[PDB]
Order: sequence, then C-alpha cells, then structure tokens
Amino acid sequence: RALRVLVNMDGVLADFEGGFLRKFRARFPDQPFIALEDRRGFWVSEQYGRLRPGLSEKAISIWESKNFFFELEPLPGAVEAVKEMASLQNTDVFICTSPIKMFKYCPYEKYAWVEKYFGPDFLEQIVLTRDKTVVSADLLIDDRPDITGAEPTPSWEHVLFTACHNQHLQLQPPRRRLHSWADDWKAILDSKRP
Amino acid sequence: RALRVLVNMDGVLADFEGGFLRKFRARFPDQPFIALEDRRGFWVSEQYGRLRPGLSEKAISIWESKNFFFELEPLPGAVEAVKEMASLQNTDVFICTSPIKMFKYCPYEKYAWVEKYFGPDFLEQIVLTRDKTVVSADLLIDDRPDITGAEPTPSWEHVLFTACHNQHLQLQPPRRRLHSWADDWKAILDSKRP
Ligand SMILES: Cc1cn([C@H]2C=C[C@@H](COP(=O)(O)O)O2)c(=O)[nH]c1=O
Ligand SMILES: Cc1cn([C@H]2C=C[C@@H](COP(=O)(O)O)O2)c(=O)[nH]c1=O
Ligand SMILES: [Mg+2]
Ligand SMILES: [Mg+2]
Ligand SMILES: [Mg+2]
Ligand SMILES: [Mg+2]
Repeated sequence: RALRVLVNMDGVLADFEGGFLRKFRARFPDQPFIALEDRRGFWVSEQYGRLRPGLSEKAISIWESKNFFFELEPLPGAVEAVKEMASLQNTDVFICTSPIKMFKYCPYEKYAWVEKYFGPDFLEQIVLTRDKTVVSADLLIDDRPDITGAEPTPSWEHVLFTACHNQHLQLQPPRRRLHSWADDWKAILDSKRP
Repeated sequence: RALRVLVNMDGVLADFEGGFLRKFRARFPDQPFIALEDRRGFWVSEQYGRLRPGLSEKAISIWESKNFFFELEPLPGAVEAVKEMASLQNTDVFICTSPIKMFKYCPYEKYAWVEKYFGPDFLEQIVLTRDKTVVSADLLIDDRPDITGAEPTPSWEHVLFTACHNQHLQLQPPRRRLHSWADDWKAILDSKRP
C-alpha cells in the first residue's frame, strides 16, 4: 500500500568516490591514482590493484581508517531529495547500506552521518546488510550494477544511480537509471504506484 | 529455492535478560529489580518504570553502556544450533537484530559478538534494522510477540522464541513457538520446505 523505496548510501547519498580520491592522494602523494572520469567498475580496490601491485591494500586502508565514512560529503541534491521523498504521502524510504568487513568504525559512522544530515528520527530508516536482495521494497536506487545475494528474485526494481564507475555502462533493457538527484526521481517513483 | 531463516539476536542468541539483570544489580545494588520469573512484556524499561519512578532511565543506561552487548553470554544451544542450521543443505540463515537509539557501541559490539561465536565469515549474514517486516524470508525466530513495521504482510512466518517475558503469553492460532534451542527447530524448518 505505501510505496517502499530503498536508497543506497555510498555512491548515492554519500560521495564515496570523491572522498576516497581526496584522502588517497593526501595520504599517498607518490602513488598513481585513478581520476574519477577514468573510474570503471564498482570495486575501487580491484581497479587500483590493476594499476599497480600493493595499491589494492593501500586503497582499502583509506576506507578502513577512522572518519572516512563520517566525513563523506553528501552528493548534490541527495539530502534535499530524500527528505522530500520521505515526506511524500504513501511513501516509505529506507537507507540501505553495506558495511565493510572491518567493523570498528563503519557501522557507527554511517549512523552518525545519517543523524547529521537527516536528524535522529531518520535513524529508524537504516538497514545495514551485505545482502540487499533479502530486503523487500518496490524500488532500490543503487550505483552498483550487479546486485545479487540469497534471494534470486528480489521484490524491488533496481534503478541504477549514475556514478563515474558506471556512467559508460550499457544496461540490458528494461533496466533504467536515475541520472543524479537533479533527475526526475518523482517520475520513477510514480511509475511504480497503482 | 533455499529456505531462508532470520534468527533474532537479543533474547534468542544472546542472553539480554540475564546480562541486563546482572549488570543492573551490580550497578544499582540499592534499587529494586525484576527477577527473570517475574518479567512480563518485551520492554524491560517499561516494566522497570512501573516498578519505580526513575528506573526506566537507570535500566536504559545499562544497555547504553560500553561492553553491554559484547559481554552477553550465548543462550544454551544457540551457537551450536545456528551453526548446524546454516550448514544444512538448501538453508540460508541471517542474524536479524535491532540496534538501540544510541549507536556508539551497539552496532560495533554486535558485529564483534557474531565474529567471536560464529567466525569472520558469518558477518556477511547480519542484517541490522529497526524494521524486520521489510526483511523477506520463510521464517523469523524472535522473542518479541508483536513484530510490526512498514510492510503490513511480511513474507516470513514469525515463530515466537520463548523467553521469561513471553512464556505465559497465550498466542492466537496458528502462531507457534520454538521453546528453546533444545526444542526441535529442524522440524519447524522442515515444515516450511517443499
Ligand atoms: C568501492 C568499494 C567499496 N567497498 C565497501 C565500502 C563501502 C561499501 C559500499 O557498498 P554499497 O552499500 O554502496 O553497495 O562497500 C569495498 O569493500 N571495496 C570497494 O572497492
Ligand atoms: C528489552 C529492551 C530492549 N531494547 C533494545 C536493545 C536491544 C534490542 C533488542 O531488540 P530485538 O532485536 O531482540 O527485537 O532492543 C530497548 O530499547 N528497550 C528494552 O526495553
Ligand atoms: Mg553504493
Ligand atoms: Mg512518507
Ligand atoms: Mg529479541
Ligand atoms: Mg546452508
């Protein structure tokens, strides 16, 4: 009855790519790096690892470090759009995010980030999971192309949120994109309503 | 195709009631307390609050304190049963747990607890959410009687795990219980398979 929308955090709400590149360059100023226009594929670690031996591990250490997640900047229009989306009649919004393997900071910082931008009351809307296919909803807005897990037939339609790593990707019909938060997300939502 | 089972953490895997009572008594030795046989209703804070003014807040401070979640003891048979359950053919097990409002320690400690008892590889099977009805599965084993949220018709059957606070409760047919991990959980699982 209410339309349910899952909104991914990294690469959709939070600027993981920009914050990573900045911190990587400051920490490792003598290593080569991947400019955002050159990013391809979801896994930053795999691309950096192909660039040079040992770079995978150095990339991983950036997001394993304290304050990495907390200090991510919101992507343009993300906060405003999700706030309006959640205020819409017959619309329930959840933030669906995958923590990393190292769990000392990431869970905590992700809660703190959501509190900071959306307020205490929005914390109730967070789902942390490595498997999104077991979360049921009408829509999932997420920048990762390949979303898989234990449920072979997820209830949501995956709308690919555009990011540097996926912008060149040709999708198979009928898969569809949300180009940025300036794009017409209301029309995508409305297309799933009765 | 695989049977999917969500197993709650507090009151099912982890002995929240016992660990709370112990820590409450050590910290507040001059307050009255609720013996486990006298516990009624899911909310410890509400019962303690009816016992005396100010006790709700003192109860809350126990589980808000560092190491509360981490130092919970496993309930008898819980670790062994979940390990066997996850090893079964055509069976995917997730640990589904609701964090508290105060998020500095609880998320982190819950990951650490699961690592401690089930190993690093089991961390992938954790879903943190305040709303279990948006997690899809065949079964949810959970000690809280009233499980509600945004999805009015959850895909799972809720099997009530017995606890001090619910043991006297008469359920409405066809709702059903798992009495403890010594009870025949395999038969409940098998009843949901093709
Ligand atoms: C790009 C990248 C990300 N991650 C972790 C860090 C944050 C989450 C982002 O996953 P998401 O919830 O946005 O699907 O995965 C990785 O573990 N490796 C990587 O290469
Ligand atoms: C008993 C009790 C528990 N909680 C929090 C602490 C741990 C989780 C347990 O929720 P569960 O995932 O077991 O449904 O809720 C509370 O916030 N208040 C209470 O009175
Ligand atoms: Mg993402
Ligand atoms: Mg709404
Ligand atoms: Mg419980
Ligand atoms: Mg199995």
